Amino acid sequence: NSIAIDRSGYYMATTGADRSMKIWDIRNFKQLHSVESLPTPGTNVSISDTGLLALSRGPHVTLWKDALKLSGDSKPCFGSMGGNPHRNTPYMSHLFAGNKVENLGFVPFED
Amino acid sequence: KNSKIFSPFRIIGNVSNGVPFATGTLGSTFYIVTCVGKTFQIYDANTLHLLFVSEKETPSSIVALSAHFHYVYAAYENKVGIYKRGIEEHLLELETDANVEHLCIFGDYLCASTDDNSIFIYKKSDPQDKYPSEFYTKLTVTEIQGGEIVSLQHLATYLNKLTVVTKSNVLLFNVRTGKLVFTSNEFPDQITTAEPAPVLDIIALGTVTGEVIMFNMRKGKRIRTIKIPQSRISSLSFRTDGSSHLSVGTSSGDLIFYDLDRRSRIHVLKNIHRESYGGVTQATFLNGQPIIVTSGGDNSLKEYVFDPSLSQGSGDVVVQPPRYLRSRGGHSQPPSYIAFADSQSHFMLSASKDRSLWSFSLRKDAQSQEMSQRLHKKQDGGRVGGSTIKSKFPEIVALAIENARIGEWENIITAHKDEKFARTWDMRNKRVGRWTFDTTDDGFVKSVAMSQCGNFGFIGSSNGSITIYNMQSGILRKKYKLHKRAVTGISLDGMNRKMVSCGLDGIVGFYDFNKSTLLGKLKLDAPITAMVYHRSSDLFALALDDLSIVVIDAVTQRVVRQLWGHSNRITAFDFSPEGRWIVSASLDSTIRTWDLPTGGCIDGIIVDNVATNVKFSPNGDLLATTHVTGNGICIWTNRAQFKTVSTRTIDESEFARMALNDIDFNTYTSLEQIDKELLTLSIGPRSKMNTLLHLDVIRKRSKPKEAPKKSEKLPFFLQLSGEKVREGIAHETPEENKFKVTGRLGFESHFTKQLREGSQSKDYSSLLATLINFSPAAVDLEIRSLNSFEPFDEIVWFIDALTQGLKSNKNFELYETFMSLLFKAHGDVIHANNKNQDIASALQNWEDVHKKEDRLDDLVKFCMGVAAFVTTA
Amino acid sequence: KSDFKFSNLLGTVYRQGNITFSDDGKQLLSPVGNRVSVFDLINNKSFTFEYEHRKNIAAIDLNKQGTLLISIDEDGRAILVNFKARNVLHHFNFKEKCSAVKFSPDGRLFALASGRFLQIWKTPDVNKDRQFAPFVRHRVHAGHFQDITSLTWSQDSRFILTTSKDLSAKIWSVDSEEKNLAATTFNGHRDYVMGAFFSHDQEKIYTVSKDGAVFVWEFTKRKYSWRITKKHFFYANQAKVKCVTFHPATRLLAVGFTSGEFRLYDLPDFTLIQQLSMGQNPVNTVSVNQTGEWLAFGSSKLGQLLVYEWQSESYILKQQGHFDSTNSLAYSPDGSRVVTASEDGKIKVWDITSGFCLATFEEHTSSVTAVQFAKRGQVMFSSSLDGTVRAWDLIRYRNFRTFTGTERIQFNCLAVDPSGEVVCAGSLDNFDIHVWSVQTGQLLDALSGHEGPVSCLSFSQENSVLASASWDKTIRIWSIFGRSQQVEPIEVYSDVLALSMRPDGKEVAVSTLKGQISIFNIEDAKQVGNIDCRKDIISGRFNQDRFTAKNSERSKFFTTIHYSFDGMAIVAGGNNNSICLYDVPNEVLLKRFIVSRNMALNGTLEFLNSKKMTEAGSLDLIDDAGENSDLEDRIDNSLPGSQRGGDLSTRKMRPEVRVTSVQFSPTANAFAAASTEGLLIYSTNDTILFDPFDLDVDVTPHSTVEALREKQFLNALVMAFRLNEEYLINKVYEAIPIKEIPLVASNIPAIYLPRILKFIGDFAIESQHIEFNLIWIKALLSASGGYINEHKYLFSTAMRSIQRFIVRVAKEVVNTTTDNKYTYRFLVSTDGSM
Amino acid sequence: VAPTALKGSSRIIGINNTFESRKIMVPPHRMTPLRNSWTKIYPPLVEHLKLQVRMNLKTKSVELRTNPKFTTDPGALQKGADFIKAFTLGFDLDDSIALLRLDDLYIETFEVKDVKTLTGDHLSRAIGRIAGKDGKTKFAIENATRTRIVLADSKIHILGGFTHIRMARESVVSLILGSPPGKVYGNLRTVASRLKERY
Repeated sequence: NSIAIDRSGYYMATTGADRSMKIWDIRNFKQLHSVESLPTPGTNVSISDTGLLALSRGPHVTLWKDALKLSGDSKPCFGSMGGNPHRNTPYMSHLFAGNKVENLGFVPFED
Repeated sequence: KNSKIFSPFRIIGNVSNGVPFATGTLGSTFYIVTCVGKTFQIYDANTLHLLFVSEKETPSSIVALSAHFHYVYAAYENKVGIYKRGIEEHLLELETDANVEHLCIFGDYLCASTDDNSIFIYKKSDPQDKYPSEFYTKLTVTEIQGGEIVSLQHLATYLNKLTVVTKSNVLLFNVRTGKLVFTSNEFPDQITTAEPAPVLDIIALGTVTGEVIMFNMRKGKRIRTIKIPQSRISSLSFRTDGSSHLSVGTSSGDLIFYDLDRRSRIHVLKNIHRESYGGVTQATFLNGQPIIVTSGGDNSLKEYVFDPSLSQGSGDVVVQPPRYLRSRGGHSQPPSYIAFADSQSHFMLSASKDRSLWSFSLRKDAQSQEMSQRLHKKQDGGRVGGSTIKSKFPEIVALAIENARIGEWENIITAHKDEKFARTWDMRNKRVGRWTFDTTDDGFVKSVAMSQCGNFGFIGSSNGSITIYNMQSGILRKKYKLHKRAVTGISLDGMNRKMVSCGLDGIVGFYDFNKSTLLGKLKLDAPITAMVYHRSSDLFALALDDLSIVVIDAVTQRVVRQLWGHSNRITAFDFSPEGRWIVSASLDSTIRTWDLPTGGCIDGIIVDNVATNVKFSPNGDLLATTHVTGNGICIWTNRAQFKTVSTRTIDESEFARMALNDIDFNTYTSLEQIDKELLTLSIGPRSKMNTLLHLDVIRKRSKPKEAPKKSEKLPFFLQLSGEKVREGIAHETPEENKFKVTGRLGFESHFTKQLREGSQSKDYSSLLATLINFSPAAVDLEIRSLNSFEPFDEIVWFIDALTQGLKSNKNFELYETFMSLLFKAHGDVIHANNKNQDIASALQNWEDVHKKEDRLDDLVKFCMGVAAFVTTA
Repeated sequence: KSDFKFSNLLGTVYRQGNITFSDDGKQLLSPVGNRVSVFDLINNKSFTFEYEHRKNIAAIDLNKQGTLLISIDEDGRAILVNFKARNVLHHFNFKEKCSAVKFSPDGRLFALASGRFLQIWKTPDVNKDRQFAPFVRHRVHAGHFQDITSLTWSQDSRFILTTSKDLSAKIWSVDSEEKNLAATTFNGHRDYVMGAFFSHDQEKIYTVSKDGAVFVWEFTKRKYSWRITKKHFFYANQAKVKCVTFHPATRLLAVGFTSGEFRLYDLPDFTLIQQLSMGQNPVNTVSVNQTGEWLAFGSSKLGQLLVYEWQSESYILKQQGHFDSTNSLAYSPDGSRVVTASEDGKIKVWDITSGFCLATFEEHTSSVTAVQFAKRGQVMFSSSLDGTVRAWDLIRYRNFRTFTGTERIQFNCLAVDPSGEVVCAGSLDNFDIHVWSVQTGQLLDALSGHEGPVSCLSFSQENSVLASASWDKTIRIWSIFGRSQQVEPIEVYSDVLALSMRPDGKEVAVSTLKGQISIFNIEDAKQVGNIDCRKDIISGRFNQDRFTAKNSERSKFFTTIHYSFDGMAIVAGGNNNSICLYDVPNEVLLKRFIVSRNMALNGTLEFLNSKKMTEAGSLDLIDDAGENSDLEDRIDNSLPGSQRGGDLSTRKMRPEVRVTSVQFSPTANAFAAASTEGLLIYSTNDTILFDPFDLDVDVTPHSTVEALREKQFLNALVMAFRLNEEYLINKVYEAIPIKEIPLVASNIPAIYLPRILKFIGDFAIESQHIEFNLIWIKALLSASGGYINEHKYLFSTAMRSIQRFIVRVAKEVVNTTTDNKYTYRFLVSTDGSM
Repeated sequence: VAPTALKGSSRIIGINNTFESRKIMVPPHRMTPLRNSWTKIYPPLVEHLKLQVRMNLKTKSVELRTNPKFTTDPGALQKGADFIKAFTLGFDLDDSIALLRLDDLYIETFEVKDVKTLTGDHLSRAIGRIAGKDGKTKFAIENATRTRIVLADSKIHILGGFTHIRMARESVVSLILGSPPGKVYGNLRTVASRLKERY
């Protein structure tokens, strides 16, 4: 469905219709993470200059911080089971109640 | 009281009867629940669009309404119903004869207050149950404890406390334990309203002498007092949009807004609702919004909105006054006249004693609108004469509408009470027209009619003159003077040729509108009160003074039917669209349906309230009636539109105590055969003969031009290998010996058994029955499969079977067809062995019968020869 | 008299949506644009419902009991209909694009595919009275991520299979207790899942995708789960699956591809039974009979409908309709059949009762503009813009002659001699009228005198003069037959658009551009009447119009008019949304008929919703073709300026509601109007109206029956007519014994003679009492043969109906009888040996 | 089973095939076809029908017996016996499997002498007329009527549905009795179509 690449050209995030999001290493072409089951297919993905990973699933918009890393603990998670520090829960979320998100774009030099 | 032709559908024009409405929230959205007599309606707060109505009418009028998320609680008599989406989910029946008064729901507790100062508590059986069902306990407040209960309120953050508010003072009950936690100090003035504030522990109390008290329940002391001398509080509500505003509604119809922080009055909205109907019965701020929804007993629901301040700073000081946002409404008093605006059942025109004319929509309530009374500037240029203070036009006694020229010029005429002219209106613009029609004889207008072309308007005066105006230019054209008393009816046929009139003198005038001549005059026994003309059938009925309806044919000017049975004055009546029924309402509280073809009362109803008006939809699907009480219009559905209705006369004596089948259902089924000697075709499609004769050629046409491609590896028995239905001749199973060509016993077809059985019994009636039933492919297959080898028994039997059929003279076209197929398939066999005695005798007997059926040819030839000659020369 | 109701729609058998067979399999329900048409194939009868959506129908279903029909348009607007009573029970707006609706095989529930949600509702009871909210929701399911393509019910009404554009198929349980039984999602398809079905045992689930793959799903060990045990592929080169249906009992899979060819497969083996092609256009819908024997396919582009009996490889039904093409219509002289001329260049003969095309003729290259029968009826003539007039022989269906001008003139109007010996055509570019001899085919002469294009022509049946009109603001009466050639011009205030000739031949009416119908006396050449029609006409605002409908003068006139055969009424239509029926002697509008209520047509609404208007303009005018998923839909083949004469893709503008032709039925009180959607036929057949004639108090249905019991048959019959009740006339008619028919027939009053003859003609055609009806006709003609002659035009339709009964059904019976007599004599008499 | 699952007459006619036991005798000319085809005959009988199967070499006959502890269908013995006879009469094995699989397939058996007492060359011509050159006439009858015919000298065995073999029987008899070839072929065209039609 969507492809996003970071500024450094080192990481790539891809979403598929199989409800899966995969983070890639496009210098060495090694898959880093595979979030196999998403609640719904992700329509868009974007990566900011700081490295925030943004995902949109219909009306939902979810952000993760430090997802683009080789470490296993950095894998995106939606919820920490019992407050496990290693699990990388979403950095921010927002719900557009009745709207389906069309596309995502980070404003270049603004938060 | 149950009709066999009509059933209630709903009530139009009602928004609220005055019971305080209930506001519920689903998510971000809001909805309002209003009471309409014995039913409630749910509106969408954002659009005021009707969403749901209660599925059934309650036995008694609803006294209270409370809504929480999807569920709505409606209290009536001693029972509390729980509704979801307008459908009852559970009915709570209290064990005392006292009627419920107030209703409070917090948490899993449902609190119902009866008129005897008894509070019943119900609780959820399960913590996750949607609504409370189980009866928990009963708390009764005695006169020493406090006065009559004014309302039940629950304050937030209170565990299992119910704040009972009485006229004397406020009481705090613990529902879980059923004990009085606290009693407030007595108040000098009678409390009338209570409302929990958005602040903690504080409830706003409104007294009978214009005092609003911010009572603090925790401290048990007064916090503030607003004074509104010479006013009675009916509603209270706080603003939750971050501005400390308080709205006070009064029985005088005024809504005051205070600023609690500033101790000042923001504004007052004067006469938003009529005092005579209870003023402002309910006024509630929408949670977290600047919108306030107001209601009253005048059948109206309004919304007002606070605009943002116009000052960039000090916005709290510069407060914009509230602005009207949207509203819905209807008549404040029962409608006096109703009519159908169009051929479809979309719109209705209604007029009421409140001096307003409304256009009501059956299809959607939001489309209902009030017809404007703003006047058009006079064409002459002089100033129109009227009082500067604007008032509504008087009550409308009569109305007449046409749609032949809608959008071109005025298409409605109305007659007013004690007024010497008729006003015109325009349906397309929804505004009063620019013409006014005067009687010109110093008499009041009693009758209005319009021609079907929409070019003429007829006005009947109380002094007996009929004036005729043109609707486009409003110029008087003709004036007829025959009646000496009031003209109570005028009508003109569809062709605009013959005009009819009736009056209180009892004469019926027949005029020629084209030539302006008096065709005839008919005098009836009693004064005539009303007229309805049916243009398709040229019949009109007259409601006479002697409690009769007299149906007259305009073409021949003679009474054709006269209807008796009403015990009092006939208020209204109407023709069914097909011209076959008359439904009339009378002052004896009965609606009777009369069948003109037989001239008898086929149905009767007993209405609680006398029906003033009766009107059929031009489609015939709906019947509209208005009653002496109630601001709405009762819509009934015509069950005759989905099933036949018996025209057997209704029992008169039985009806008073409450206060040939083919002819009865207006149908006739043709006989199978009128007479044995008469030739009769088969009862079926006439193409069956042609299909049987030409089966092959029809089928060669049917085949596709190119052969379908198919797989080489195909099951040989695919057609038989079907998981299980097919009833074809192929799918026949044998029913339970030496070999026989036709069929060995136990393995022969059904058809061959019947043929052999018939030959022995000397009767092929059973076989002829199955031949007629056989499909064309099956018939050809059986005849082709007949035994064609000596001694030729089956062919002889088949000829004998067909010969017997021809004797019956029924289904003869098929027996001729079967014989033709026999010659087609076995003609060579018959030709080769024509000398055989068995075949010859069977053939000869067939000829003797077949020779008789040549009379049909003689009839057929004669009719063409004469019919061709008659039509040509 | 003027009580006409919409009866059926000819010319179109399928427009879009899904066609459903009846449970009995004996009726086919086909959406025809804005309405639903029901064809009874065994009885050879058809009818179209009167109710009407505001947009085209998208999905329909009929419950197994056959009592309730639900139809849904493209906006989600639904109408529930009582099938037996043909009345509307309720209107429901589902506020979304409902792709499919299906009744449960029990009938208690029906399901809806509305976007990505599956809605299950409770079926209202047909016996119950109408109420405000008849439907009761049962559940809403939201598991799919994109729109649901279709849904399927299990045979036990316990499970539902839904297929979506998510490349997925999903199963639901109707009962919440059984949710664990079926909560599975089926993945693995590359394209949209077009259909998912259960096997008869319900242990095998088949899914089909648009790419052309069929997956077999089974509950098996790898502990048990649904798995794809087998995968089959349609190796269609580029065609994509367009529709699929499965019959569990016969294990038949019918798949329709976008290339226009369909295949029948046997599952789970995947054996190809048959492969056929209905054309080059996609197969939009496919349906199966309950028995599994008949397969119905429909193609939207050409409006084809096809029922295929795959067992015998025969066509039960094979029809193609017209949209926006019919230019003209003509009734057969007996009224049995109606012919149409279309812009395709094809002439089609339609059976009124059946609703199907009997024959098609494709000789003409260009649009056929007019068609007309000879007085005899055996022969037909048609003119076309290709420059030719062609004569057709219906006995042998040969174009036995073709007439052509010397200078290559397009012909727009036509007229035929009542003797059938001279044919005249007019044109919009020549200003002359060409005349040919039918026997020779030679151009007899070219009539001149018009200063403008000839708009219309008509021969008078008796005096045989020719009346022509033109945009020259004049009418000319030509006495072509006779030793002397005379022309009588009559001036008119404005351009003449249509012309009709009285059956008497003594007057001619013309519709002008001012919106007037003026009647002239031919012999005296003076006006005798005038009808003003501009106010009556309903003209709607087009979406592209920048001016109001009131100020619009696009079509406030009538382009076609026809008389009733009695001579007392005119039916008129034009490029507008009204068919107006006027009464000539009184010059009044008897009734007006709205042609269409379809917002898909352009001229329907006088006022347009201001919400659609924006700063850009109307939202409707924005072209959303690029949204369409298939390349064929996106392609734009429109020529920049075309108005007519091409396929709908060429125009780029919405179809506009208009009536091209109108005529009265020669044999019945009905008229047919060629319009954009099809041939609307309005008839008075129902006759629920109570229209008594000369009643008195003593006349009653009870008194009528009493008269029969007393054997006063003449008094009983006359009293029945005065009531004018069909059931009472029928009851009296069949109770009169044969011996006393001639006595009654001689004594019937002359006033009621037209009524009895009308009843016989309608009754006899479909009745079984052939001999009884012929006896009555013989008695009536013999007794009152002279009276019918003196008034030919009062009895014309009644007489024609009687002749139809005597010729079309009575003759066919004796013809089959008489050949048996001769076949008999030959077999017995001759010598059969060796 | 899936979670969505729903909650002794002899077919052969003209010959008497009849803890229960059935015995069928195999003629010598079917011994070798039985041997090379036996590997496909016992599986369906012992697995699907749950019968006990055996051939007796001493009597050259095949024995079927119902096993009450395993057999469940009361009719299985008769269906298995009717299967075995069809192979015995001369039908191909896959043609014989249809009897086990279907429940409405019946074998019609009769002799030429039953139709007419033909002898010498008259009998031989009758068998020729039924068979035709290269078996064309027999091929046509089987295809039109959707049946399977085995023409063993003067003995004819017709397998198919009831109405189907009823039509094949008439066609064969007309060929025996000498009806013109054209009338038979034309009738074969009609019965072919008329059988497959719904109406």
